[PDB]
Amino acid sequence: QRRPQGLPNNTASWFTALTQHGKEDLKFPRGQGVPINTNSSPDDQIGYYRRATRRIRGGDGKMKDLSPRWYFYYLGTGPEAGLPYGANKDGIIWVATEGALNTPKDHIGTRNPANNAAIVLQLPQGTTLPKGFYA
Repeated sequence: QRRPQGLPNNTASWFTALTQHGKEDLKFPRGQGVPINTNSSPDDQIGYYRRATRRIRGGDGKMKDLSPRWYFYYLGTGPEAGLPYGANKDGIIWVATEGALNTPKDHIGTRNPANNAAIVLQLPQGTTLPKGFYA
């Protein structure tokens, strides 16, 4: 009758991931890399990508890494919500559109996948990507 339910996951990226197909980490030149979000202000255009690598058990019973995925989070949100903009950390890269305000984006926050689908991550036409990334 009463089907169990856990605490909600409220911490997902609003956007789909950028999959790393090659050997190069994600990186963006200064001023590039913030995904398109038409429901945001110029003040809002700042955050980080965080690498996540999924592992699966192969046929041999041994663990294999899949292609790394890089997920975008607005500044002050997500798994590294505490970090100030530009805090270097392995697996983190920082991006900001010129004019963004260096303040946490609590008014955007993160996504509950049970309630909202991810937005396809789109970048402005002309954005530079490293080899191994496509958008």
